[PDB]
Amino acid sequence: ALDISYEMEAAGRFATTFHFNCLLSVQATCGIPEVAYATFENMEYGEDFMKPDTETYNWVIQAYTRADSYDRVQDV
Amino acid sequence: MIDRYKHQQLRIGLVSPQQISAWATGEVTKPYTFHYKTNKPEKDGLFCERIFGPIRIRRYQMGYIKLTCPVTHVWYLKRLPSYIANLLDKPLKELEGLVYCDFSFARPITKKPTFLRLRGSFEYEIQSWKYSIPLFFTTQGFEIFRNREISTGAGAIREQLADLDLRIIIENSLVEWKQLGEEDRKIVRRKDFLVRRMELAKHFIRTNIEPEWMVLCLLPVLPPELRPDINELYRRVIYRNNTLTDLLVMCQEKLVQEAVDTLLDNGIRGQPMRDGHNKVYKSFSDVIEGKEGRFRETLLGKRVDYSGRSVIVVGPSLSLHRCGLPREIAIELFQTFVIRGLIRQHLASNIGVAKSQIREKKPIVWEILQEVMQGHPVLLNRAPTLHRLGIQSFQPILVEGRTICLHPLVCKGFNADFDGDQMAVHVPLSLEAQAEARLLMFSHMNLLSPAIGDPISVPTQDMLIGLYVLTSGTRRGICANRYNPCEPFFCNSYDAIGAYRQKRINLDSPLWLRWQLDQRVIASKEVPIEVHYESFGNYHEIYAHYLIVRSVKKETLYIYIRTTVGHISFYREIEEAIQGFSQAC
Amino acid sequence: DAGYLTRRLVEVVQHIVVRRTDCGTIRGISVSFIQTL
RNA sequence: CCGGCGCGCG
DNA sequence: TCGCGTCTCTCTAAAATTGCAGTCCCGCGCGCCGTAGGAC
DNA sequence: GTCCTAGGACTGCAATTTTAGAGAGACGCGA
Ligand SMILES: [Mg+2]
Repeated sequence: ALDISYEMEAAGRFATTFHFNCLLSVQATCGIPEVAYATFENMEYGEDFMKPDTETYNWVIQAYTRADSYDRVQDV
Repeated sequence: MIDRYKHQQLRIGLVSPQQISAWATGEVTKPYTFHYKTNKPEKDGLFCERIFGPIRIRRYQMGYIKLTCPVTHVWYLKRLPSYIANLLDKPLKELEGLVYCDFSFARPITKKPTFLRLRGSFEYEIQSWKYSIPLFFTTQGFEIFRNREISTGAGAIREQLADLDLRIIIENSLVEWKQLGEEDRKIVRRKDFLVRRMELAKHFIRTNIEPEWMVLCLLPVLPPELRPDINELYRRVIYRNNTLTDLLVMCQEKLVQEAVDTLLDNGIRGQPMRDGHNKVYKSFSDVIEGKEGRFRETLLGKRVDYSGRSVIVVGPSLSLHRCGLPREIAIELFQTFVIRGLIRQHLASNIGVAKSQIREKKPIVWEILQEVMQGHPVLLNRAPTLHRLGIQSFQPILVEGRTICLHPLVCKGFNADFDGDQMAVHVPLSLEAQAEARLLMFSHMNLLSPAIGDPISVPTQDMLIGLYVLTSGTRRGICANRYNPCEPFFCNSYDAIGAYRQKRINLDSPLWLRWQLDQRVIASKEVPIEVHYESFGNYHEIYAHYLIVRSVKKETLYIYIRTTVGHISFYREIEEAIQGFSQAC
Repeated sequence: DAGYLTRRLVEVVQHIVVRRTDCGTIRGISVSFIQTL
């Protein structure tokens, strides 16, 4: 999915909130909140069509609350 | 745009004795370093070939020292505030006395039953505990249950840390903090200790760190190739540990602990222990910390290959993007490229023959050096690099002598003058580095200073005086004529400069120049001094610096500029520079 | 002293890099000299 | 191919 | 027959010094001197 | 000769060093 999204953006079609949410649906279960947070930071400080929605916030929150170690109450 | 995500991390952490063994697996048991006669690594010693590897792996293979008694880590006990003291919730004095003096701790462990009313840290030895209890309880069983009600040294500390219930610590600290709050200097400091204790206990729960690792059971041994002072401290640990196991007494237990503390961190116990020369030892903390330590000297700055140095001399004939390199520096820096150039055109059989040819200074070596230096930039750098313009990239050319030729207009950025200054030269090797140097660091794209945006390569001193004298106009008024007054006319600027060349006029002699462009002469916004109106229609308007002829019959308009050869020369120089650059592209 | 001052100055902001085109902020410092604007 | 001490240059 | 300031400590709340810890431009060149101590 | 041979200067900060605040158990004098 990441390779295809990179190729699609290379072809001239930029990723929107839909593709980013699709990517986040898998990153949120990796056990490392930093991957999902990097994707969220990419979305939040980007263009209008990449802006996060409720699903994006839910994915990042789920990634943070189900972390393997360290505390994440401040991040949430 | 999807960001090219890169998730790289590094984490420090307190190590476990099992991981120390995994590093070593390999235990150093003897304090011998090398054979006095055969100069061979002593077996089981600090340089043992079996433990560390054959005489690359000797730079990375670790060992360990099996301490008979556990020794506390100095960083976590003696550094202020003490982490062990805070986690155990006891004053530092009593812990230090337990570790350094002949003090025994009452009730060190809890998860096993006891039968005695011994609490606190009794400084004096218990008279009954010396004979009565051991003699009634014999020796084997008494020693079996000995280390459960009374203990001493770092072993008691490790036992206290191992059985600590962190969640109970957090709850007790929180409830005590609430009690203190619900009730003024150390009424707050006790609160601050409580807050510090729950935050310290919280971090242990979420990590894999164990608080008992703060007291060492094994001592990792640095690889030999990293210690070809530290070796002397390692012998002492073996010197006093091997003595201790021979006994198996309290004094030798303290001696081992002091050996480890000195090895780990000296200058922390007040008086730092010295060697036989009355010189303070250097510990691992000393070699990793400080301006001369590993972080600030070996990692933040490096010495590099393909670099040179020489004295700087001025070259006014150089271009703004060029520098002069000494022949020896150039042949040293570009040695591999000269070898490739020699081999490529079949003038060298192999690498050795090419190197021999270079060493003999053959006349054909310089042709290949000159060929390969074309298009390959270099980086110059003066010593006190105060801003980014302290290192710049130039196109090297071969100059005679032993000095580096530097452009005069780039000296201000380097803060360089030609009274003894020197510079370092670096050669970018890979294609990416060469592209970076050519497209980002050359002086012709770095004409502005990043601090505020002023130009940095502005003419200074001699050039400034030359321009000032050139553009200093005519002598005027009483400085031009002795008496109250009750000049050549040139068709074009070329005629005026030609007359100047033939010594017909001076540099500052006034002249009238026919102007065939728009009025573009900077002058005071003033009306004409005199208007000479003719009855035929033509009128002449005389200004301070030009004369304009107009007519009412026609639309003609003639302009004559009163100036000197210097102003014309400055204008022509800039105009010709622009036109030549435009034509050359 | 300046060398020590420069090291501390660079250290505190060494990690600041232009990484986004627009953070999306709406706040703005109010100004009422020319070289600043 | 390791560190100290002294003297210097920019 | 107790009651009263109170003798003699008594234990801790709250500043008041006070002894460490930390740090104190960059880059070059040259020379000298180590590596000691003691029963043979 | 020697061959193995074992003492600035400034800031920061927790740590004493009191100063103090109250204060009480047993009490010698006393109502
Ligand atoms: Mg100079």
